[PDB]
Amino acid sequence: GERPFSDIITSVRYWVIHSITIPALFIAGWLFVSTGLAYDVFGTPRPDSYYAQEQRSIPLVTDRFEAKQQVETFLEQLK
Amino acid sequence: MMSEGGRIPLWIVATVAGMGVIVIVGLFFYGAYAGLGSSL
Amino acid sequence: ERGWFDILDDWLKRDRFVFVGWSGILLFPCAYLALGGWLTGTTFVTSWYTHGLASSYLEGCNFLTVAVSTPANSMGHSLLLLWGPEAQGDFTRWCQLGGLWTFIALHGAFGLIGFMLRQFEIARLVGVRPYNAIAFSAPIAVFVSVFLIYPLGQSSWFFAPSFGVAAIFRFLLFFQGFHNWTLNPFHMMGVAGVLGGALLCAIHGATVENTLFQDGEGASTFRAFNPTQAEETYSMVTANRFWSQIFGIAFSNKRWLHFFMLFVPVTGLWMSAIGVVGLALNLRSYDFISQEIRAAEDPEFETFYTKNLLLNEGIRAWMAPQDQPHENFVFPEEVLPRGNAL
Amino acid sequence: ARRTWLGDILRPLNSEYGKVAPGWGTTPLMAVFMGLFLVFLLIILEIYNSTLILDGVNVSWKA
Amino acid sequence: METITYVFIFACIIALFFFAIFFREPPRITK
Amino acid sequence: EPNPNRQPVELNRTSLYLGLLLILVLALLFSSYFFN
Amino acid sequence: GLPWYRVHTVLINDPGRLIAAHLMHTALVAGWAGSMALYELATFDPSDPVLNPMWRQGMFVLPFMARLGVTGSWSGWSITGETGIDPGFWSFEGVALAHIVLSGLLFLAACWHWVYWDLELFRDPRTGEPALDLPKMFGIHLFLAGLLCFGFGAFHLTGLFGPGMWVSDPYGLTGSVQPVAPEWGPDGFNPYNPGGVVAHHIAAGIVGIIAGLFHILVRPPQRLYKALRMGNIETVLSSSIAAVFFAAFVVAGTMWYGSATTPIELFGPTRYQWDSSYFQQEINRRVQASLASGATLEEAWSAIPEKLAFYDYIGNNPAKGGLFRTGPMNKGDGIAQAWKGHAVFRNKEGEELFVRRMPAFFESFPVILTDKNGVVKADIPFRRAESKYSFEQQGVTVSFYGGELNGQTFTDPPTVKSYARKAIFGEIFEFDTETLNSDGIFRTSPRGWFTFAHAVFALLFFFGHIWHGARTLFRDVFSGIDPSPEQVEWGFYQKVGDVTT
Amino acid sequence: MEVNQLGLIATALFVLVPSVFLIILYVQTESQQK
Amino acid sequence: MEVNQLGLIATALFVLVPSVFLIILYVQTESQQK
Amino acid sequence: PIFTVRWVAVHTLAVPTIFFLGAIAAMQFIQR
Amino acid sequence: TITPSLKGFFIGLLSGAVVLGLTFAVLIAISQIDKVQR
Amino acid sequence: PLGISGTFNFMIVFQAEHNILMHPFHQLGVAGVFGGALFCAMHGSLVTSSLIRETTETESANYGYKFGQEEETYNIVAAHGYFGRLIFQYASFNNSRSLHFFLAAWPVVGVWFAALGISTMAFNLNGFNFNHSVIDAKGNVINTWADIINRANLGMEVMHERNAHNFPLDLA
Ligand code: CLA
Ligand code: CLA
Ligand code: CLA
Ligand code: CLA
Ligand code: CLA
Ligand SMILES: CC1=C(/C=C/C(C)=C/C=C/C(C)=C/C=C/C=C(C)/C=C/C=C(C)/C=C/C2=C(C)CCCC2(C)C)C(C)(C)CCC1
Ligand SMILES: CC1=C(/C=C/C(C)=C/C=C/C(C)=C/C=C/C=C(C)/C=C/C=C(C)/C=C/C2=C(C)CCCC2(C)C)C(C)(C)CCC1
Ligand SMILES: CC1=C(/C=C/C(C)=C/C=C/C(C)=C/C=C/C=C(C)/C=C/C=C(C)/C=C/C2=C(C)CCCC2(C)C)C(C)(C)CCC1
Ligand SMILES: CCCCCCCS[C@@H]1O[C@H](CO)[C@@H](O)[C@H](O)[C@H]1O
Ligand SMILES: [Ca+2]
Ligand SMILES: [Cl-]
Ligand SMILES: [Cl-]
Ligand SMILES: [Fe+2]
Ligand SMILES: [Mg+2]
Repeated sequence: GERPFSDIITSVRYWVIHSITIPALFIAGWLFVSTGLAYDVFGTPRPDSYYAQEQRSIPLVTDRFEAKQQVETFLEQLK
Repeated sequence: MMSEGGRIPLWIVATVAGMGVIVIVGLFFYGAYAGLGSSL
Repeated sequence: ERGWFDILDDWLKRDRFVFVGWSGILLFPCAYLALGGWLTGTTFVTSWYTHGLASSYLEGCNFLTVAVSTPANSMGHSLLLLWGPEAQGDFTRWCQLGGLWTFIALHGAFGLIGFMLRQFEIARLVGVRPYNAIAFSAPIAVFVSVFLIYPLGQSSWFFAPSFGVAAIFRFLLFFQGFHNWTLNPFHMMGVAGVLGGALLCAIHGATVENTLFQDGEGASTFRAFNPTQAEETYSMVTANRFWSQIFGIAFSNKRWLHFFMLFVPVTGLWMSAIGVVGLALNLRSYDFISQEIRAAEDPEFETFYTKNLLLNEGIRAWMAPQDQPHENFVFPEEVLPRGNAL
Repeated sequence: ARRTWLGDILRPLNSEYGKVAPGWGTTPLMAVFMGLFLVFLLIILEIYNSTLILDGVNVSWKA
Repeated sequence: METITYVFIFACIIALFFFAIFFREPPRITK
Repeated sequence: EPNPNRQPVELNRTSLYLGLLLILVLALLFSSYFFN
Repeated sequence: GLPWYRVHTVLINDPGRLIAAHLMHTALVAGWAGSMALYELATFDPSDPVLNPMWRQGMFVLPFMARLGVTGSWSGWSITGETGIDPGFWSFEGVALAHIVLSGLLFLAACWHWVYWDLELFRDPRTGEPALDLPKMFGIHLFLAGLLCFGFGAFHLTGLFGPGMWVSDPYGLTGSVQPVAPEWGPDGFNPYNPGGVVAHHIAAGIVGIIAGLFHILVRPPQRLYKALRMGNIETVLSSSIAAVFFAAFVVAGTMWYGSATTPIELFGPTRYQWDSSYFQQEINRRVQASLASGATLEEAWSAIPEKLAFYDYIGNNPAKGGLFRTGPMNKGDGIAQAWKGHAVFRNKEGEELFVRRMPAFFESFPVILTDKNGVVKADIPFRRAESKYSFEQQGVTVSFYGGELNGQTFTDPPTVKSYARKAIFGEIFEFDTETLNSDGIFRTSPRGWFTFAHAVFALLFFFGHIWHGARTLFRDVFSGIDPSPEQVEWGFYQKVGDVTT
Repeated sequence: MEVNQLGLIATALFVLVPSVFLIILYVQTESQQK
Repeated sequence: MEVNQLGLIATALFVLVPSVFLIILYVQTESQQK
Repeated sequence: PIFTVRWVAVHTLAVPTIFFLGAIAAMQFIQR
Repeated sequence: TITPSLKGFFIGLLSGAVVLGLTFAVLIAISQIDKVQR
Repeated sequence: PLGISGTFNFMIVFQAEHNILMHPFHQLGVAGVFGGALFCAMHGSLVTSSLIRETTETESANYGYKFGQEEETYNIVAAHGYFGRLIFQYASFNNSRSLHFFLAAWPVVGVWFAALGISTMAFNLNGFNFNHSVIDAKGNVINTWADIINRANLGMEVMHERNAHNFPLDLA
């Protein structure tokens, strides 16, 4: 019932739309990482946030129900 | 801007798209050797 | 005059490019969330707080090393729902705790249910017998036993496979070292069915392609076939004679041939699932008792079986401290099993 | 076919093969019971799982 | 006893191969 | 008077050979574990 | 003719012979239960519920008899260790005999139904064709099921007319069959609360009676009758198999995790009790409380019941077995005889050291001793040339408190090391390894075997559900597809499989 | 080798019982009016 | 009782081998044209 | 506007894909 | 008492009901607009 | 070795010595044999799904095909109609020759690559090595799943042929 992708993607209308939305989405994803927002949304350490300066033991979660607080505490221990 | 198919030949779309892929994947490989993940 | 249910039914079952169906109501969201959860976690999400591991492109991993990792052992078999008592609605904390693991496992399970319902729904609509759905029971048995039953028998989800290339390879090696899984006859039947299935796939496709009738003038022979033709496109009689003379036996019945193609790999996967259900309980084929009694009494008696357990013992001692961080293992240099020099 | 004393007594219980209520009948009510059943199963699972923790419900051998 | 058992089973399998090949149900074109 | 639900049963020669192959190969696989 | 895998299909349209096959199945199952119990009674040693309970002996049916109140033998003993009891008829032997007799009556009933298959009851009065009114059968059976469920909860489990059920303290030390009152608050849904089992049966039973009455009195909607093919008995097979694989998964789960219906004196301890050091904690609690009340170390440990120490031992953990290591747990480590007492390890300085215990995952495990802060103080080296922590270098000794070896101290390093190897397994026992020619290799308990068989069967029963569901929903195409090319090809129909579009 | 003393009976019956089931079925198929 | 360990398998096959011989012959007789 | 099932399907996949590829591209320039 | 995890449970249930309710309302609405003539 | 446990010995030592799991040709091998098995089951179920009715309920459908008959025994159009809707139309084969070619090519190519994996690891060009590839701002190694693989491989390495090595490197 609908048009073949090969018609749609060889049309000017398609390229006019997508020459703008493709770069736009690409640049939004670039900035998501380049501004560091990706770190904070997901809670992923930056290269300087795996360990506090002197320690070498990993912040493993050890308590099911205050795992949330344990992580909060580990995060404060990075000064 | 017509919806008519065939105006931008399929062979050129496929060439340009494929070149785009080679570029993005090549950048990924370059990153295997620089910055994070590079072992250095 | 027509009821809303019938009107919804019509719309669900319209012939469109992507068939939807009632099954689609379950399949599409769950399959989308499982796949999207995997892409998201492997791109952005760490395993530092659950495993002490980097596991995302963002941290520097590559396609082979990224994973969505299982939660910490301390989480037990918690559903780890976003709104649950561990994460308590906090999306960031949820990711750090391993909530994307159960997200992906559970949505992936409901999505597999939807896909098999889809196989049924389409078969009923088009009017074919639903063997394809029946064949899909094997992937389902493998998924459920490995991703759900297995960790449910163990201490926690931590010991389920993590979703990633290298993480899965780690899972293989864990099963060798701790379960001696290669010794298990249920695994061996699984092996036979997968390798047997790949054998049949290859040999059948090659036999058809080399007993084709000449139905065109082209040297490239694909054009000389029509979907609607009444006639078989290759000779069953010549193929039967060839294999009878080469291998001693041959198929003569096309329906049996195709049923057997379903049977072999489907049965193999089902048998492997059974063994993994045993491993959930540590009910391994780890040892042969007669071997161990003889070897204990006779220090000159050696087999490939005893040689493999020495490798397993190496694997457990060398991998366990980093692989099971919640145990806090410290194995002094002097206690590590090692052969000479190495 | 063989009639028997007990068979005669039981006859009415096997006499309405194929009989239906028109259209959807009590399907809507059934749906509601099914939904409540699903919610009950979710509750007992989450209690066993310690995803739902209730006052005075210590899910342990020990109280 | 175990060795006998394994060799017995193996021997039966080879015997089966012989019957399956030389005493098969012969393929016949319904003709 | 006879039960009209009765039916003949069959096992053709190829199925005998397939079956005996299954049984003997499963015995060849499992016997080691039985002896242990 | 019929292929071998379809021979039983001859029953589909023959209600009387289907009943005969069901009767024969039932005779076989009941014969199994009677046979199994007699074999267990012929092999069971009732003389030590402390260190040789049923779950150490490979008993599978005996705990199910005990769970519901059969605790006594005609020969005078009870499973709690009593002498001089009169269990009446319902001893373990009476239960076995009753199942054997049932089996025989069922068998005779099967024969009768097989021969006299052509009952007028099995025919549709109107059409004279064999007919079963499945929707109404469902109401009748559900109602009977409800009555029996209700009665089971309200009379048997309460003790109101019946013996009650097995209950125990949280450490499985003092188990016995007791009347249990229903629990009607939210703790009724706690799996470890036995009053919830009682309230379940009362409440779910009343609900089965009500719904069975419904299903007796109200016909299925035409829409559901058609969609679920309620004239096709194979529809019932399909959904019944689903219900059963659901139940089978549930019982595997509560067997593995533990519940009030899977008590540890009947099935053995769970693997999670080892994982969480559940018994070690309670042992250390008691010992600490004795020391605080003024006990010597000897007295504190001597007050620990042998049965409590024995739970805190890995050879009783059901996650330490093997699929082909067959038989009773006693066949591996041996028949437990006596607690040796609690081993305390100390180095030359007199500091107390603790042997790192084996996690269930490991078939073998090194010997490593740490101080109370987790710092490694001694071990048994593999390579010796660079050993720093040897028992010999560190002057490790062991002293026992409580049990056989109370008050003894060993200093000979091979001896101290042998006890340290035992300590990785938890508390240390003396075993008889001769009586059964025990081979020293751990086996699982009935807890482990039950879980395994039921998880496996549940999974296989998923296939059976899918298979019979398909056969029900595609009955028309079971022999193949129609000998309309426009219904499978694209473009022709607006809505798939509908020619009216 | 100190093998399990029931391994021989288990293997023999494992082989014999299903094989005999198939032989019974095959021979009574052959003897049917062809 | 210290019985001969081969007693069981000797007894089992003594029963099974000729019983199955007879069953095979009986069933294919029944399946012959009425 | 008139959307189709196919169009929705296409964009649920395509749109995040591009966004993610932009993210991953940027990550190739992170130094520790 | 309504513990934190029981409130969490209710949040989970409402969430699921909303997702399902919205999904079905949307699908019913669409099917009623966009109908198969016969 | 020519034996079942000896084969497993070979595989484990090979992992220790070549990290074959991390080698893309062994990865292609796996794709070939898992894919072979998937497509075997797929094709079998599709053809079986669409057999033309030629038999009664009490007979095996296999009796609906006679050795050497001219007509196809199943409806490939119907098979295609199902599979094309299962995925989308063009994901499905309706040229049986293209189909059977694919069935041949997929496992055969994959398994060629498996063979070439072993045959090139034979000259010690080994699996990918990301051991300590991820390092933090200070220089601390942040382990990945590769490093956990490496700890299992070490165990195999140090234990194999426990009496055979006198010098520190296993160089063959
Ligand atoms: C068919 C579609 C579908 C299905 C089957 C699932 C299933 C699941 N989801 Mg996913 N989800 C979906 C679509 C789906 N989701 C969509 C479209 C989104 C984006 C909006 C999500 C986003 C999402 C998140 C963020 C999470 C889940 C999670 C879950 C899991 C727990 C869900 C739960 O407890 O619901 C409980 C709710 C119900 C069972 C609905 C009950 C409906 C009943 C029958 C009616 C009751 C209504 C009642 C009268 C009103 C409420 C009472 C009041 C007191 C509030 C389960 C695997 C969780 C998980 O994976 O954690 C690991 C999780 O964190 N989902
Ligand atoms: C006050 C009234 C009352 C009370 C106190 C109880 C108390 C109980 N009921 Mg009963 N019940 C009642 C009324 C009551 N019930 C009524 C009116 C009905 C309707 C007839 C029921 C129907 C019912 C069912 C159907 C079940 C209970 C169960 C229980 C127990 C829950 C604790 C447990 O061990 O769950 C353990 C069970 C669960 C936590 C449910 C697991 C649900 C699974 C996960 C669904 C998915 C299954 C799928 C096949 C899994 C495949 C994937 C997997 C392999 C990974 C407990 C004895 C459960 C029980 O029997 O436990 C032994 C149970 O299954 N009840
Ligand atoms: C639910 C089923 C069940 C369970 C959980 C148990 C549990 C137990 N029994 Mg009981 N038993 C059962 C049913 C069960 N039994 C039945 C039906 C019988 C009659 C045969 C017995 C007769 C029996 C005796 C005579 C004895 C026990 C004993 C035991 C204990 C040791 C069990 C053991 O060693 O297993 C070992 C289990 C295995 C080695 C697993 C076998 C796996 C099979 C062989 C796999 C076959 C695969 C298949 C062929 C593949 C086909 C592939 C094809 C489809 C392609 C344990 C408490 C022992 C005990 O200690 O008693 C006091 C004991 O002496 N049992
Ligand atoms: C209550 C459960 C139940 C019942 C009543 C049935 C009944 C039926 N099945 Mg279904 N089925 C089930 C569960 C069940 N099945 C399960 C769990 C599975 C997956 C394993 C299947 C998979 C299945 C398939 C694939 C097929 C059937 C077929 C049939 C029909 C013919 C059966 C026959 O002649 O076998 C005759 C069987 C033999 C002569 C020998 C079987 C020997 C087995 C493999 C090993 C021995 C088992 C042992 C003796 C018993 C212990 C059982 C216990 C542990 C549970 C019949 C209506 C067939 C069909 O649809 O016909 C039209 C068919 O093709 N079944
Ligand atoms: C792969 C999974 C699978 C598949 C493909 C089928 C397929 C089939 N089923 Mg079976 N079934 C299943 C599993 C499955 N079933 C399970 C697990 C159960 C529970 C024991 C059943 C119970 C069952 C019955 C009782 C019947 C069927 C029937 C059928 C047939 C008709 C379609 C149907 O009713 O679907 C049923 C629909 C589903 C399986 C989809 C369920 C989706 C749920 C509601 C999502 C729940 C989300 C959850 C609340 C999220 C929270 C998660 C929590 C862990 C946090 C068909 C053969 C019928 C039949 O045979 O007709 C002839 C029939 O009577 N099914
Ligand atoms: C189409 C297509 C596609 C794509 C493709 C592509 C993307 C391609 C590309 C291509 C390309 C892109 C090409 C290029 C080429 C080039 C060339 C070939 C060049 C040459 C040059 C030279 C030779 C030079 C030389 C020199 C010297 C030597 C010195 C100095 C000077 C000079 C520089 C001159 C695909 C597959 C998707 C699909 C199908 C179709
Ligand atoms: C989780 C979650 C969610 C969801 C999400 C999602 C849904 C997402 C999606 C996402 C996505 C959807 C993404 C995508 C991505 C993609 C990518 C990243 C791609 C890449 C690719 C590439 C790179 C390519 C490659 C290749 C291949 C594959 C083969 C051929 C060759 C080449 C090389 C080209 C929600 C919110 C509900 C909630 C919470 C959680
Ligand atoms: C007639 C009569 C009588 C008698 C009765 C009797 C004496 C009975 C007995 C009965 C019995 C005495 C029975 C038994 C049964 C058994 C069974 C039925 C078994 C089965 C088994 C099975 C099925 C198994 C399987 C298996 C195996 C073998 C291996 C492993 C795996 C499984 C578990 C699967 C009287 C005088 C009372 C009166 C009336 C008449
Ligand atoms: C999507 C949930 C499935 C539940 C099926 C219920 C459809 S029942 C509903 O009932 C009305 C009154 O009887 C009818 O008029 C109407 O046509 C029908 O759609
Ligand atoms: Ca001995
Ligand atoms: Cl070696
Ligand atoms: Cl050397
Ligand atoms: Fe084919
Ligand atoms: Mg980089």
